[PDB]
Amino acid sequence: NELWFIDAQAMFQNYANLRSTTIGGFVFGRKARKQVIHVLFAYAEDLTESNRQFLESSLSADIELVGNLNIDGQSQILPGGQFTLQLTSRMLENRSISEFLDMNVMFNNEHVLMEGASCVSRVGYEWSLRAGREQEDVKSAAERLSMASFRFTYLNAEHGLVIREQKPEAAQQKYLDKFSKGAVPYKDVIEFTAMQSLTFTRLVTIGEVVFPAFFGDSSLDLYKRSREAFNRRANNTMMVTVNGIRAGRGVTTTTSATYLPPGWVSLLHLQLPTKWTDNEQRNYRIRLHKLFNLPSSKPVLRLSQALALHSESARLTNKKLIREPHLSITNYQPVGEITTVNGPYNYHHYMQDGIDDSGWGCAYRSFQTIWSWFILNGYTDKPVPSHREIQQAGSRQWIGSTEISFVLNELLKLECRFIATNSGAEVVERVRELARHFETSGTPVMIGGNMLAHTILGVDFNDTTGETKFLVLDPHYTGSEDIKTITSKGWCAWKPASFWSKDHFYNMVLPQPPSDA
Repeated sequence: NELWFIDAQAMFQNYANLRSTTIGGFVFGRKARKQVIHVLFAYAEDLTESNRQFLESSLSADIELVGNLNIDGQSQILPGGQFTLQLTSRMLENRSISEFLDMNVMFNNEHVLMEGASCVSRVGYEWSLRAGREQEDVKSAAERLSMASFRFTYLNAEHGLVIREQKPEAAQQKYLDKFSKGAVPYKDVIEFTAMQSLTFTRLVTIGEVVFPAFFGDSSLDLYKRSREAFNRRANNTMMVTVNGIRAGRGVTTTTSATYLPPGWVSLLHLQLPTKWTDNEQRNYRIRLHKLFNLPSSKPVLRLSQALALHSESARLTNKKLIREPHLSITNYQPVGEITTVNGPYNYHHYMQDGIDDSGWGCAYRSFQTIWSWFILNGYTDKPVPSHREIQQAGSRQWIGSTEISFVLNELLKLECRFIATNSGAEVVERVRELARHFETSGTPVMIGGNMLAHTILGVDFNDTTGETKFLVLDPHYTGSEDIKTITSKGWCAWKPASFWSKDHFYNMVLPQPPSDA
């Protein structure tokens, strides 16, 4: 008699993605608060203890194995956490929260939300592998590395924060509450410097180590997490390295990445084998998609998609740019059915790259936004172009929809779809296929106004009354890089159909993403 909580939709969707002999799986969660965070499905091959350990090392430090699952009573079971989910293929494919509750009395369905800040630090270490004994040393280095980690100290100087081992009595309660209060793991980041007391093949590993700061935990709680966080990254490096050795790809160096896969509410942490062949990497990405029940229709784990939480991390887009402003609209107004842009993007505008496009650049900026979406979504690694670079494809000319579609076609081998309009109030009679866009291609839309250019991020469509609103990101700059000046003013806000000039004709470019990544 104990209450566990789970997000059943999320679970069903994971089964969905794997599906995309029999099937079993592992259940990962926050053991103390009896809350399931990740349900990972696998075919019987992958229900190995080896893969269980790979999974756990890739999840956030507060999360561990809490149970496993049995589908239709006929799947392989690997003991084990402290319960087993009972599942049927009926239940799964129909997605019946209805049926799931009857088969699993101690569980409660719940729409589990993101929570907490991300603490991060760069950490490096060195590993020596005896010739021909690479495999068993890498394993052994790790074990002794995990006994060493209890002695590291993490320090933030701009706030006088120190995480370090401590007797329980020394614990400072609520230690980061100021920072972790209504925080979210994918962008509220407290950076630390990792330190230590000053008292064959050699391999060097350096990279991020990210652990959650939850509102209300004690400096002690923070310390146990940082340590587990660090140990999982080492084990992860160990495992990828061994794998490449056994595959005879040699001893490879790794890159540290952090992701927030679609749907996920806790981060995913991975050491990436980046000295493998491009092809060998793709195969790993595919393998990883299956292991973490990611969806196969699109990229999730490209280097380009990794969050850049640490300031010394290699990014492919400018750190100054804002990521997803439309996700700071707290004052929501749902008039009807909302279809929004699919992945992440950046906000480009006037007065940005040290340039001054006060009149002409409006469409360049929207082009740049559309571009940023393509890197932040794993479709290219090429950086967003400058005006001059777009031009090369005069100087200081305003442009519009037709060249945007063209520059995109030969800087990115990228095909568009077009939507053309006689009147500003004919945008609306086309909102059907514009919603259809966002639910599919899900790319930001450049709307070719008459004298002006805007980006469309989403619609607010009520098929009954017919009332229609539009989510508009306005390329004409007003702020410095202030979020309130963008959300309070109309620079990123929802707009009524009476926003488009009825006297004039409008063009719309609808970027199409490629079909394999």
